[PDB]
Amino acid sequence: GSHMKSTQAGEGTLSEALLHLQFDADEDLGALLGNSTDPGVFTDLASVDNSEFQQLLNQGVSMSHSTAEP
Amino acid sequence: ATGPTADPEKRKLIQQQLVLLLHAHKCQRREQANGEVRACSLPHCRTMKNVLNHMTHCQAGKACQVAHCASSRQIISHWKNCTRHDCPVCLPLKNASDKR
Ligand SMILES: [Zn+2]
Ligand SMILES: [Zn+2]
Ligand SMILES: [Zn+2]
Repeated sequence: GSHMKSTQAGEGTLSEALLHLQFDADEDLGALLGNSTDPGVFTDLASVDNSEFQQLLNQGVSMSHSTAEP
Repeated sequence: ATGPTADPEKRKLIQQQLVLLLHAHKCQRREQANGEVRACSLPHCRTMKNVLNHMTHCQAGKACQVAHCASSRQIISHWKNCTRHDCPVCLPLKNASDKR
Protein backbone atom coordinates (compact mmCIF):
# COMPACT_ATOMS: atom_id res chain seq x y z
CA GLY A 1 0.00 0.00 0.00
CA SER A 2 3.07 2.36 -0.01
CA HIS A 3 2.79 3.01 -3.82
CA MET A 4 0.21 2.28 -6.61
CA LYS A 5 -0.17 3.08 -10.38
CA SER A 6 -4.02 3.39 -10.42
CA THR A 7 -7.07 2.35 -8.29
CA GLN A 8 -9.13 0.31 -10.84
CA ALA A 9 -10.83 -3.14 -11.18
CA GLY A 10 -9.28 -6.09 -13.14
CA GLU A 11 -9.10 -9.86 -13.91
CA GLY A 12 -6.76 -12.59 -12.55
CA THR A 13 -5.68 -10.40 -9.53
CA LEU A 14 -7.35 -12.61 -6.85
CA SER A 15 -6.12 -15.91 -8.43
CA GLU A 16 -2.57 -14.39 -8.39
CA ALA A 17 -3.16 -13.25 -4.74
CA LEU A 18 -3.87 -16.97 -4.03
CA LEU A 19 -1.06 -18.61 -6.06
CA HIS A 20 1.76 -16.27 -4.74
CA LEU A 21 0.99 -16.52 -0.93
CA GLN A 22 1.86 -19.11 1.82
CA PHE A 23 -0.68 -21.23 3.80
CA ASP A 24 -0.86 -23.47 6.96
CA ALA A 25 1.48 -26.29 5.69
CA ASP A 26 4.90 -25.71 7.46
CA GLU A 27 3.18 -24.27 10.61
CA ASP A 28 -0.55 -23.84 11.59
CA LEU A 29 -3.16 -21.79 13.53
CA GLY A 30 -4.84 -24.67 15.51
CA ALA A 31 -3.14 -23.49 18.78
CA LEU A 32 -4.75 -19.95 19.03
CA LEU A 33 -8.37 -21.27 18.78
CA GLY A 34 -7.95 -23.43 21.98
CA ASN A 35 -8.83 -27.10 22.76
CA SER A 36 -12.66 -26.42 22.89
CA THR A 37 -15.04 -24.63 20.43
CA ASP A 38 -18.82 -23.90 20.03
CA PRO A 39 -20.60 -25.91 17.20
CA GLY A 40 -23.25 -23.09 17.03
CA VAL A 41 -20.53 -21.10 15.10
CA PHE A 42 -19.93 -24.01 12.63
CA THR A 43 -21.35 -23.78 9.05
CA ASP A 44 -20.34 -24.21 5.36
CA LEU A 45 -17.83 -21.65 3.93
CA ALA A 46 -20.49 -20.83 1.25
CA SER A 47 -22.86 -19.90 4.22
CA VAL A 48 -20.38 -17.69 6.25
CA ASP A 49 -21.53 -14.44 7.97
CA ASN A 50 -18.94 -11.76 6.92
CA SER A 51 -20.70 -8.49 5.67
CA GLU A 52 -18.54 -6.33 8.06
CA PHE A 53 -15.29 -7.99 6.74
CA GLN A 54 -16.40 -7.04 3.19
CA GLN A 55 -15.85 -3.35 4.18
CA LEU A 56 -12.33 -4.04 5.66
CA LEU A 57 -11.07 -5.87 2.50
CA ASN A 58 -12.64 -3.18 0.18
CA GLN A 59 -9.70 -0.91 1.31
CA GLY A 60 -7.19 -2.65 -1.08
CA VAL A 61 -6.34 -6.01 -2.83
CA SER A 62 -9.36 -7.59 -4.66
CA MET A 63 -10.82 -7.88 -8.23
CA SER A 64 -12.81 -4.58 -7.70
CA HIS A 65 -12.48 -2.02 -4.83
CA SER A 66 -13.67 1.51 -3.84
CA THR A 67 -10.21 2.66 -2.52
CA ALA A 68 -6.54 1.71 -1.78
CA GLU A 69 -5.10 2.31 1.75
CA PRO A 70 -1.64 4.04 2.21
CA ALA B 1 -38.44 -9.15 -9.01
CA THR B 2 -36.13 -10.62 -6.24
CA GLY B 3 -32.42 -11.59 -5.88
CA PRO B 4 -30.93 -15.17 -6.04
CA THR B 5 -30.44 -17.55 -3.03
CA ALA B 6 -26.61 -17.57 -3.59
CA ASP B 7 -24.01 -15.34 -5.38
CA PRO B 8 -20.31 -15.94 -6.47
CA GLU B 9 -19.15 -12.65 -4.79
CA LYS B 10 -19.65 -14.41 -1.38
CA ARG B 11 -17.18 -17.10 -2.64
CA LYS B 12 -14.74 -14.30 -3.72
CA LEU B 13 -14.94 -12.55 -0.28
CA ILE B 14 -14.53 -15.80 1.75
CA GLN B 15 -11.58 -16.79 -0.51
CA GLN B 16 -10.03 -13.25 -0.22
CA GLN B 17 -10.62 -13.37 3.61
CA LEU B 18 -9.38 -17.02 4.03
CA VAL B 19 -6.18 -16.42 1.97
CA LEU B 20 -5.53 -13.24 4.06
CA LEU B 21 -6.36 -14.96 7.43
CA LEU B 22 -4.04 -17.94 6.71
CA HIS B 23 -1.33 -15.39 5.73
CA ALA B 24 -1.94 -13.24 8.89
CA HIS B 25 -1.69 -16.31 11.24
CA LYS B 26 1.63 -17.42 9.59
CA CYS B 27 2.83 -13.73 9.67
CA GLN B 28 1.93 -13.54 13.42
CA ARG B 29 3.63 -16.96 14.12
CA ARG B 30 6.92 -16.57 12.07
CA GLU B 31 7.77 -13.18 13.70
CA GLN B 32 9.05 -14.91 16.91
CA ALA B 33 11.37 -17.22 14.84
CA ASN B 34 12.97 -14.56 12.51
CA GLY B 35 15.25 -11.52 13.22
CA GLU B 36 13.39 -9.47 10.52
CA VAL B 37 10.40 -9.96 8.11
CA ARG B 38 9.59 -8.17 4.77
CA ALA B 39 6.48 -6.04 4.02
CA CYS B 40 3.40 -8.24 3.23
CA SER B 41 1.79 -8.57 -0.26
CA LEU B 42 -1.70 -7.94 1.33
CA PRO B 43 -2.32 -4.44 2.96
CA HIS B 44 -5.26 -5.63 5.19
CA CYS B 45 -2.75 -7.68 7.31
CA ARG B 46 -2.37 -4.62 9.67
CA THR B 47 -6.17 -4.49 10.37
CA MET B 48 -6.62 -8.31 10.59
CA LYS B 49 -3.56 -9.00 12.90
CA ASN B 50 -5.27 -6.81 15.57
CA VAL B 51 -8.32 -9.21 15.39
CA LEU B 52 -5.97 -12.23 15.73
CA ASN B 53 -4.42 -10.67 18.90
CA HIS B 54 -7.96 -10.61 20.45
CA MET B 55 -8.82 -14.11 19.07
CA THR B 56 -5.86 -15.88 20.89
CA HIS B 57 -7.99 -15.17 24.07
CA CYS B 58 -11.48 -15.86 22.49
CA GLN B 59 -13.24 -19.21 21.70
CA ALA B 60 -16.95 -18.56 22.64
CA GLY B 61 -18.34 -18.94 19.04
CA LYS B 62 -21.37 -16.66 18.31
CA ALA B 63 -21.32 -15.19 21.89
CA CYS B 64 -18.52 -12.69 20.96
CA GLN B 65 -20.00 -9.43 19.54
CA VAL B 66 -16.75 -8.50 17.63
CA ALA B 67 -17.39 -8.40 13.85
CA HIS B 68 -14.25 -10.28 12.61
CA CYS B 69 -13.81 -12.60 15.67
CA ALA B 70 -16.87 -14.78 14.84
CA SER B 71 -16.28 -14.90 11.00
CA SER B 72 -12.56 -15.82 11.54
CA ARG B 73 -13.42 -18.49 14.22
CA GLN B 74 -16.13 -19.84 11.85
CA ILE B 75 -13.42 -20.34 9.12
CA ILE B 76 -10.91 -21.99 11.55
CA SER B 77 -13.51 -24.37 13.09
CA HIS B 78 -14.35 -25.52 9.51
CA TRP B 79 -10.57 -25.75 8.62
CA LYS B 80 -9.92 -28.01 11.70
CA ASN B 81 -12.65 -30.60 10.72
CA CYS B 82 -13.48 -30.43 6.93
CA THR B 83 -12.82 -33.20 4.34
CA ARG B 84 -10.85 -30.56 2.28
CA HIS B 85 -10.11 -33.09 -0.56
CA ASP B 86 -13.59 -32.38 -2.10
CA CYS B 87 -14.92 -29.14 -0.42
CA PRO B 88 -15.24 -26.48 -3.26
CA VAL B 89 -13.93 -23.49 -1.18
CA CYS B 90 -11.09 -25.44 0.58
CA LEU B 91 -9.95 -27.17 -2.70
CA PRO B 92 -8.23 -24.14 -4.39
CA LEU B 93 -6.22 -23.33 -1.17
CA LYS B 94 -5.36 -27.08 -0.80
CA ASN B 95 -3.93 -27.04 -4.38
CA ALA B 96 -2.29 -23.54 -4.25
CA SER B 97 -0.28 -24.52 -1.09
CA ASP B 98 1.93 -26.80 -3.31
CA LYS B 99 4.43 -24.64 -5.33
CA ARG B 100 5.97 -27.59 -7.36
ZN1 LIG C 1 1.52 -10.14 7.06
ZN1 LIG D 1 -13.87 -12.56 20.50
ZN1 LIG E 1 -14.56 -27.20 3.58
